Amino acid sequence: MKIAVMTDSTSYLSQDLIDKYNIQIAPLSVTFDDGKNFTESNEIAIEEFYNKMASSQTIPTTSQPAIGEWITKYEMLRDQGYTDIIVICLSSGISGSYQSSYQAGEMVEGVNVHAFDSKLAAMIEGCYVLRAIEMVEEGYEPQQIIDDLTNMREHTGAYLIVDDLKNLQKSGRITGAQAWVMKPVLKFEDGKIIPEEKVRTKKRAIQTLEKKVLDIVKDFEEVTLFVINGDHFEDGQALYKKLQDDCPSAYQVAYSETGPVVAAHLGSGGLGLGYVGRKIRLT
Ligand SMILES: CCCCCCCCCCCCCCCC(=O)O
Repeated sequence: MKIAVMTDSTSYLSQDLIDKYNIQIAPLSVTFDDGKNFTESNEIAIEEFYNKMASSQTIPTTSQPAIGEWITKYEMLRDQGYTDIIVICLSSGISGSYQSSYQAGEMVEGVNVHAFDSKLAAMIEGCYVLRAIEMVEEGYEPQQIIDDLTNMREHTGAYLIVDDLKNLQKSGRITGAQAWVMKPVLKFEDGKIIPEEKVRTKKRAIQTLEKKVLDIVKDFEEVTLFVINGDHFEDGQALYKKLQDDCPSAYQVAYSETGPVVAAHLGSGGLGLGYVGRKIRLT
């Protein structure tokens, strides 16, 4: 038994962790109105995508990884001697990436595929990858890892804000809150993005983000917080630094940024604050 752990590009893991653990990536892509296609990777500068998304009369379109791209990654890992693959996926409620990975796992032969619906995105989805890799080192077997991630999913969530709900409404990735389409505060619930609160100012939106998450994680034996920043770099840093001061060092407070696919649906000002009821190994 040789267990591998892979994921899609929306987990937004750093290249250090991808190089160190040899994490294979089934990438997602973005397509602009001028015909330019771009698959997600750590090579493209994220601020270059934000400049292009701002310089586009049409909101760009994203695409999940094709089922043939999961199969190619499955066959490559199988041909390297791997017998079991743990696949961490973008939330099935916002993308068909998980179902594509799930169906590809049924089609590829000679290897066992264990697809997991993380029900979230960004580095919060990547924390499942890091938890799975940690358990593989510990000698666990795929079903034990899947059961551990399922329990981890019950104490994992995210709140987020956006400048305008036009990017999410165009993509249909926002459920409800049609009267809102002030600053909205959204949240992930069962893998979907739903409204949570409508606040008066962007400043009180970020304050609301911290209050909602801090009120939840105080009942957790372990806490890993993740600031997922957008194009406004000062928003994520101010929240990240304020969390470092307001939270005890027993809390693991980390920082990360969105990629092109997530930014295409959030639009400008896409700031998020995620949490996991575990102490994830980030090294
Ligand atoms: C704090 C962490 C939460 C951050 C939330 C980021 C995800 C919001 C928008 C997701 C929609 C993009 C998925 C579409 C992919 C596809 O085209 O299949």
